[PDB]
Parts: sequence; C-alpha cells; structure tokens
Amino acid sequence: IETVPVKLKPGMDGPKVKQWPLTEEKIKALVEICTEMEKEGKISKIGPENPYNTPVFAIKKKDSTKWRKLVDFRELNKRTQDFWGIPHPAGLKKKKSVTVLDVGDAYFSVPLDEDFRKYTAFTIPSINNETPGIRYQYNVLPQGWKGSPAIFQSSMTKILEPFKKQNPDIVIYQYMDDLYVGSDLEIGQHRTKIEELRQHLLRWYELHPDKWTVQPIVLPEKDSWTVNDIQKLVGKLNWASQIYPGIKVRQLSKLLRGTKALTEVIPLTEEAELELAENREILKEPVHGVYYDPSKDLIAEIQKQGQGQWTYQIYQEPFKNLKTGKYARMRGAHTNDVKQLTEAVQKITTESIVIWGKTPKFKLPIQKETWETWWTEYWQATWIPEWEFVNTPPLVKLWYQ
Amino acid sequence: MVPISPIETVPVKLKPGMDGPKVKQWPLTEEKIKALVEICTEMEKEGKISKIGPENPYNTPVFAIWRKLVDFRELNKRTQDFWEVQLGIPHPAGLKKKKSVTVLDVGDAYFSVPLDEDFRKYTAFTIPSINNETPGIRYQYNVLPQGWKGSPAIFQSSMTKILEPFAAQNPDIVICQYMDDLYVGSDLEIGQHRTKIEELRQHLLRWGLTTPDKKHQKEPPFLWMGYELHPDKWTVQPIVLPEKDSWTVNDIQKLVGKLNWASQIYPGIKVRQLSKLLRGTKALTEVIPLTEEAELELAENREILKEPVHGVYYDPSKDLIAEIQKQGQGQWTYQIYQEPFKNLKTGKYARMRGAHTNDVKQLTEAVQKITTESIVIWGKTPKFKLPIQKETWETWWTEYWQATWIPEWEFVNTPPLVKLWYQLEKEPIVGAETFYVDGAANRETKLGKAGYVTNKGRQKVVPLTNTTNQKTELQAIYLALQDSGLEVNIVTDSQYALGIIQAQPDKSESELVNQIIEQLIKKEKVYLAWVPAHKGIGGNEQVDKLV
Ligand SMILES: *CCC(=O)N(C)c1cc(Oc2ccccc2OCCn2ccc(=O)[nH]c2=O)c(C)c2cc(C#N)ccc12
Repeated sequence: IETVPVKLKPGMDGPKVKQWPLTEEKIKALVEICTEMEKEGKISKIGPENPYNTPVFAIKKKDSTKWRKLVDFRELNKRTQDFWGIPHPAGLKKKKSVTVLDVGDAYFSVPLDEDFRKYTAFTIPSINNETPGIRYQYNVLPQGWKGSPAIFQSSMTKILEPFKKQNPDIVIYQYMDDLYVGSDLEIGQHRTKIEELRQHLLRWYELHPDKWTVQPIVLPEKDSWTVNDIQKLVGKLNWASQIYPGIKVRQLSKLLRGTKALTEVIPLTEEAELELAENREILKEPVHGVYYDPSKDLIAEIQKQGQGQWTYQIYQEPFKNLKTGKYARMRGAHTNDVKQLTEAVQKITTESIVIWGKTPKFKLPIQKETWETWWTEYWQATWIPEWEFVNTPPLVKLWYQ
Repeated sequence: MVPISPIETVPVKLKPGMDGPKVKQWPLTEEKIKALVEICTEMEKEGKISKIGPENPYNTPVFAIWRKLVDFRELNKRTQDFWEVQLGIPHPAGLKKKKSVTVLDVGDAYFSVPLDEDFRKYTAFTIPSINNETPGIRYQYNVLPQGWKGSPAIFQSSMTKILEPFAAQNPDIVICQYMDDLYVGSDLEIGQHRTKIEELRQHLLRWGLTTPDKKHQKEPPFLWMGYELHPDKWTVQPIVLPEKDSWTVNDIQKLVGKLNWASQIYPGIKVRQLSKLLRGTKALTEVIPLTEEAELELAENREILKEPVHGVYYDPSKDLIAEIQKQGQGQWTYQIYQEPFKNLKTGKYARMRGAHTNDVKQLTEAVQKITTESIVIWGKTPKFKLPIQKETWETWWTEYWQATWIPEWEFVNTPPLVKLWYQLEKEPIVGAETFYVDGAANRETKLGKAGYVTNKGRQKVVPLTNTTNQKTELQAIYLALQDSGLEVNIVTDSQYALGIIQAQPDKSESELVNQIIEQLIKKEKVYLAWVPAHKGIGGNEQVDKLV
C-alpha cells in the first residue's frame, strides 16, 4: 500500500531488448491477458517516450489449458540494484519432500515505485510488423522481476508467520514467484498440508530430494576382457585421474602391449586385478577439497546419451563436481530432442534452486539457432537461466554413461 | 465553430546531463531572408510557431532551399531516445487480399499535433535581419517540426490513439498507418466501403484533421519499397541485369543487391560466386575479373529473370507449405506457398562459415530460418517438404550427439536428396583388421611421420614435409583407410581427429579431411576407437613416428 524507492545500478541505463517473433495464438493470448490486466490496473499503456523494452511470450503450465504470460526479465534483473540478505536454508535439500507453489498473484497487490515503472516496459508484437506493437508498463510488482520477492519479503513473513509458528518442522523457502515447502510427512499428509497452506494463503509438484544422491564413477565387472574393453577402461581411468589423484593405469596398460585384435580376449594378470581394485577403492571415496563459493557462478553441463537419457554435472571449478545426475524421464517428448533438453534444463535449474538458492549457467549440446527457435515452446517455469552453446562433441560423454 | 478535440501531448525530455542546442546562425542573403520572413509569417498565422523574446538562449540554424528547412541535427543529438516507429518492414506476402483498398492523405495532420510546451523552448530559431542592423526574428515551434528526432513516433502514436475507437467499432475493415498516409481495406461492397471511408474522414475531422476531398494521387499498382502491389498479386519492381563488358566492385554489389532482392519471389537465384568475388576486397573502384562459375551462375540468373513472376497474398483459411531444394556449394532454395504453382514467396539460404559441415545440418538451419521468417510474416510455422527420407532423418537425430528437431514435415522425392554418407559402428568389428595409427611432427623443421601397425603384421610409416601434429594424425587415419578392406577397426590417440569425425562431416575446407571422408564412403564397416597417448598402450606406437 506504500511504494518502496527502487533504482538501477550506477551508470546503467534501463533494458532495451528486442522482442522476438511470436505465433498468432500466443499474440492473441497476450492481448486477452493484457486487456484483463489493464482493466485491473496492473499494467498501463505507454507512449513513444518510453524507449525501454523487455521480451514477453506466453506458455501453458502443467495440467492447465489456460495461457500464462511470461516475461524475460533477465536483463532488467541483472541491471537492477542488488537487494539485501537471507542465508539459504541448507536443510531444504535434506528434507524428504518439497512442494513448489506459484505465489506470483500476491505480487500484484503491491504497487510499484513510480519512477521505476518505465523500466518494466514490454511490447506485444504485431504479425508482419504492421504496427510498432502494443506497449505496456507495470504499475505493481511484476512476476519474474528479482525486486518483487525482495519487496514482498516482509508481507510474506507476516502471512507465513502463523503457519511457521504452527509447524517448526516444515522448511519454507522463496525464490522469484515460487515457494518451496519441505517436510518429512507422508504423501497424503503432505498433500493435505499443502492444501492447508494454500487455503491459508488464499484468505490473505511432488519433489523428493531424499531420493536424490550424487553419482560415483563405476568401473565394469567382467570375467573376460577384450582389448577394446581394456582400452576403454584405461581411457576412463585416465580421465578419472584428473579428479582422483591416486588413479594408476600402468599395470592395465601393460596388458595392451602388442598389436592385438580389438575383440581378442585378454586375461588379467594379478597386478592388473590389484590395480583395478585399488582404483575401485579410490573411486568409492568422495572428491578431495570440494566446496561451494557463493561468489562464483554455477556451471551445468548436459550430455545427450540417447534413448531419452541425459546426464548432467553441476560444478564451479573443473573436475570439482558439486552435483551429478541422470535425467531419463519420458513425458510426451519421445520424438523431440529439444523438448527433452528443455525439460532437463528446467529440472536441473529447480534442483540448483533447492540446493544453492540460485540458477546455474548451462552449456547446452545444441546449435544456437535450433535452441533459440524452439525452447519457448516447451518452457513451463517462471524463471529463466543463462545458457551457452557447445559446438564440439565432448569426449567425456560415454565416461558419464 | 465546432469544438475541436485536443490531442494529448507527449512529455519529452533531453538526454540526461545534456543541455539544449546553442548553434550559431549562418548569415543569409537578403532574398533568402525575405523569403523566410514571409514563410514564417504565414506559419505564425497558422499557429505552427510563435515569436519569443531574448530570454530564450537556445538556437537552431535555419535555411532556405522558397522552402524553409531547419537543421535539427544538434537537438537530435541532445533529444531523448524514443520507441521505434517500426520494428521491421512488412512483407507483401503477409498482406491479406481485400475487395477495396483506399488511400487517405493525412499529411496536414503532421503540423497539427502539438509539441510538449516544456520542450518548445529547445526548438528556438532566429531569422537574420536585413544587413543585421536589427535583432533577428526569434521563433519557437508549437508542433512537431519536420526533421526533429521525435516527430514520426509521436505522430504515429497520436494517430493510433485517435484511430483506436474507430477501428474497434468497425472490425469489418482494416486500417493501417504508414508515414502520412492511411490505408483502409475491406471486403464490403464498394458503396459500403466508400461510406465507411467517409465515416473515417469525419471521425478524423472531429480532431480538426483534414483529409483531401481531391482524389488521392496513389493508385494501382502501388509502388512501395521496391515492390509492386496489385489488387490480386504482388511482385518486385522490375529487376534488370545490365550487360557489362567488364564489371567493377560497385557493379557486382549492385548485381548482388538486385539478385538478393529478386530472390524473394524469383525461385532459384544464386549469389555464391558473384558475392565470392567480393571477398576481402574493401575497394569500391577495383575491377575484378569474373570467373567462369560466376558466368554460369549469372547466365542461370538471366534465364530465371527473363519474364515476370508474381506472388499471391495470404489466405489464413489455407495451410502454409514450405518446400526446400539443395543447390550445391552450401546453397539452398525454398518456396513458401498455399496452393501448388502459386507461391506466396521464395528465398535462399547459404551455409554459415565453418571448417566442416554436412547437408543435414544445413537443411536443419534452413528449416529454422524459414520457420522464423514464417512466424514473422504469417504468425505460424509452415508444413515442410524436405528432400530427405524419414529413415535418414531418424537415423541422424537418434545418433547425433547434439539435440536437434525439425517441425512437422514430409518427404518429397526431388534430387539431390540429403543422405547420410557414412555411419561409424558402435562396437568393434569381429574378423576385421585392427589398425593402430599415429602421427607426429617437429615444431621447428615441420617434418613429421604418419603410419600404422596392425594385428596381422601390416605396417607403414610415411615421412612428411611441411606438416603439423594434427595433419600427421589425420594422415595416419587416412593411410589406415587406404590400405584396409571393407571392414576395419581403427585405433588412434588423436582427440583432434576424433573431434572432427564425431562431428560427421561430408565436406571440409581441409582436403585431407575430404580424402578421409571419401575413404569412409567406400567402406562397409568402420569402428573408430580412441585411446590415451603416452600411456604405454601397446600397438599405439608414438616412438615409431617420432624417429
Ligand atoms: C500501413 C500500410 C503498410 O504498412 N503497408 C505495407 C502497405 C499495405 C498496402 O495494402 C493494404 C493496405 C490496407 C489493407 C490491406 C492491404 O493489402 C491487402 C492486399 N492488397 C494490396 C494491394 C491492393 O491493391 N489490394 C490488396 O488486396 C498498401 C496498398 C501499401 C501501399 C503503399 C504505397 N504507396 C505503402 C504501404 C502499403
């Protein structure tokens, strides 16, 4: 009911980002939504004296046919002054279950600072560039802007105060328009409790981190080894020696002496067996000197393994993985690589939000033009991370399979 | 007098920290001074400008070419940024046919849109005096001046706000704003159409704006931005390829301009050689001799540009189709249409700059470009007709290390067909010979060696001059492909060669890579295995090629 003064970082002008083309159905959906929001006073039309712009598109979230308006506030978010902070709940990842709730509507009840509104300008584009587009700006806290959860934090604490006083065993976290609620109850009790919290919020996504663990490097167990099996084993161990110091391969490479056929069975000498067992024992231990630094970026790498299987690693320093995983879920994307990749990026970003409270920068195994052409067709989250594109096939792919 | 509705003004500021213009006025001749005094007297009588006093310290020069012209370049440098008047140029193929299309001249409204009063002081200008024996006449603009940075955008937004309720209450028509002209199309009867045109003239007159009762000068066919617009079709303005005994750089840039421009409706235009001649020139007057390939290409262009071709307008009730054909040397052509033999438009795609490539990647990129263009022009993705078998695409994307996707498409049997030229095995081949390859070079003398040893005792080492490590590794793999049977296992330690081959190219800048590809095409089964170097892996002989 009272506006808080908001400004930009010193020396930085407002965002001026090109609007990308939208299909006719998304444009119509945005016209409907924005007409309603203008009736409700959430947005207002602007004139040509506003040169700023932020891209906008439309999506359809899970289990819903209603269109939703998504704004890409990435540029504005990095150009908005730093708001201050709350330490990340380190116990949220340790909890048995976590449920994600969309609390973005509440933000619309708090007015936005006057002089800042011009920086939230967005454009509904026209087909074939017949007009310069329908231009709007926000009057309330917009969804997707990093200042909205920071400004609403006091109100959110006031609303969640009775529930947090009632259940001290439930962990509550907030990121952008999302509220993460972690507990250890049963799925039914968790759902009834989630309905209790949603009706508690009204009058004012099953996720199980306990079923997630870090993935170690495993070596094959065979009774007969071919030259090719041993060559791949030596390659994988040589790669793993960059992570684990004491990995030794000379006794296994000793067997590869001579120009033998790749499919020729080679028996393991005793020294080779002992070396392989020592390597297994080394690989069973965690990585030496692996820590998180809140001042550094998080890097996520994704490898396509085929048959709907994907691998990923989150790290900050090379060979110092903070998280590793394998997403093989199949959900209406059996014939579409890009949809699978986009769902994988959303899941990895969600996990990273739960663990560290911020999003990682992805290295996507896809051409820039394909990804930028199709990723908004399968996006369902309210946030958007940063990404880059790897054009050279990494050799380590099969070493994560 | 009927009360005229006031037009809301746009608040305008200067760029932060900057100040208004203060430019010295050029001395003018007595004749020019008299002319500007008359013109400014009439304009003051109309209300476009107003006389000011000596308190105003700002000044913008004035000229006469009479006609009064004010040079606002300094004030433009000092004026705030505005939202663009356009985010692109409409394409004629996106227009939807109408029974009637009327043009209305709203040019008189340009000087009738008021300017923000707090900003008017920055538009001050001075007329010099005769013999400069009196103080010059001081004026400032009250409306949007022609040549000022913010005039087109403010004029367009004002016109849009005025036209909004008329367009809302008349959905059976289409109103489009372009510069100082309004274009109104409709499928109603000609009498009803002219009637609603009169209604629009009245609605505009309620703000005092005047549309000429005189019949407008523009009429079919409309000539606009190098285009011809007809009641039932569109095309480009006539493209004439001149006959030149010799061609310079500006003639080749004019020709590639005419060909890139003509390629949007004339199918099959090729610009590869003619634009290749302009590679790394940067000299406008340099005369460049024409290769024979440029002569074949140019002759094909003159054959395509012989007789006129037209495109049709968009019908949303019909499907949107885009067919692609390969042309060679990284050139691709495409037609977008809704009915067979009647194209909406055409176009081309040239491959990006790269060291290695294959046809499937290029077709993918072309599909993405056509998809984006289609969403721009028509707001939907077209159904594609591609010269590639379904099984080929499935093998490709299922085996490709990158994620890739093509929207709904169907196969069309129009050679040349995009195919996969080789496929490496997933497991080692039983019964096939195993070639351990290696290569090495000296960084100073550039001398190297490349070769292989096999499980059957076969060996070869070849010495090389003026080579590198990467070259000797590729050369080793090439030697293994040369001297082996139809099925072969190959073992290398070259992360470079594996990086190249796992990208699956069918064409390359390097002739050595192209030779390796040509060898891979002739094989039945090839399994490529990588091992770490210098790890004492027998067979992999680094010392055999370092001698
Ligand atoms: C605002 C005008 C504009 O942006 N453009 C590109 C533009 C359009 C145009 O044609 C139309 C104007 C209003 C409604 C519908 C159309 O076109 C529908 C297809 N069509 C075109 C031409 C015709 O004779 N019949 C028809 O059905 C025109 C004519 C022009 C003209 C000019 C000029 N000079 C500039 C931009 C135009």
